[PDB]
Amino acid sequence: FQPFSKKQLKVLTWWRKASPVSDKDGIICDGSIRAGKTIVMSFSYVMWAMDTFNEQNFGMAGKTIGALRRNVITPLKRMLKSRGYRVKDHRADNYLTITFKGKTNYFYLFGGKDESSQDLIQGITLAGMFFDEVALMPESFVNQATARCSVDGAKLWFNCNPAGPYHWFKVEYLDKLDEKNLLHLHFTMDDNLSLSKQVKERYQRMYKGVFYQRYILGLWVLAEGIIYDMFDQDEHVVPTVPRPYEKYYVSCDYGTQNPTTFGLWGLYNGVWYKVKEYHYDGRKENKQKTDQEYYEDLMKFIEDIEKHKFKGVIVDPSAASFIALLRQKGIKVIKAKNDVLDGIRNVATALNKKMILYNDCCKETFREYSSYVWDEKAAERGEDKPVKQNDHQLDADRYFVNTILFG
Ligand SMILES: [Cl-]
Ligand SMILES: [Cl-]
Repeated sequence: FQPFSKKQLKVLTWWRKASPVSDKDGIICDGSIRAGKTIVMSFSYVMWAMDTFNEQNFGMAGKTIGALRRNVITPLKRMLKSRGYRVKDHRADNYLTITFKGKTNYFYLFGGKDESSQDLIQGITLAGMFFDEVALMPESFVNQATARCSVDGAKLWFNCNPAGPYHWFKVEYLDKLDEKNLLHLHFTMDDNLSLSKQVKERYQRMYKGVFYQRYILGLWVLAEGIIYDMFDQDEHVVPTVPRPYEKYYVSCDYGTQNPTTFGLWGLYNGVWYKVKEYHYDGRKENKQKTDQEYYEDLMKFIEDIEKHKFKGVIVDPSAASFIALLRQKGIKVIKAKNDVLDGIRNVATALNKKMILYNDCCKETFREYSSYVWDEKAAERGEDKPVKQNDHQLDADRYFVNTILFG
């Protein structure tokens, strides 16, 4: 059947006249991943909007519009259409026209990426606003978007996973629930009735440490100390011996004034192996290399592998000139998105499931693993980010894991 839990049904009904909490100005759902909160939240938003207004404008925001469409709008579309709603997607325009029982409203899509994101939601007048991944958004974009919700009866809807305790959304919204007159429902995987006791426990084994506390337990816990505290040389390091690899990639972090790194990654029996590393530090050497010199080193680095098994070079986005040279030379290139927090989370998960393993010649990588830490002072201000020192192999690994194994 795939039935809804008690907590999911509250998301669907809170706003109705029969509900005790219908006068609340909005809702916040936070907590764990895979909790079946995102799709009910979005469905309930459209349902509430279509039932309460006609010919109004409504907002929907993600970290980017692309992500919003992937995470919410596409599954929301399919689900809306199956229960008698109709949808038109004005692609470039970035809004939807939704129709139900002779009523029509307009749903505008936004991205809340940076301090300029606030400038794109100044004109429009709104009867509601929905934020997916609000803990990934700037406070300024959310202050504006909420200020554009001027129509009488307007409600605010927030969906997120936890960040740190000092994060603005925890401090200004979740700790001020009665002040803002919002409802709050906290989800864990127990609220998702379609997951067995086995599958829930499998998801539990994908996370340890801070990311386990946030994405499984749903706790707003501070990031502190070693980032990859699940990395373990008893489990993640293997001998440097030949294996019959079926597929290869190279991942690259670029530096002229910082080190440049290559990692050769090789697939064997379901696991991607870091076969070796290249580590050129121009500062230590007292000699900087050019794009051409690094191209030459990269050709040496991949000499002894069959060209039909090499699937390309994953490159740090800022190395645009280097990418042009590689394409000019016939080398396939994939630009890494460089989504930092999601990449770090995904590297951690790759280690926990042993999706990756390292040859013991990757000695520079291992030195970075032992030193790569969270920015302590930033975390205590609400900003989760690494201290960007001795992370040149680790950034390349992240590009590889995040581009090929996730995404
Ligand atoms: Cl969800
Ligand atoms: Cl979030």
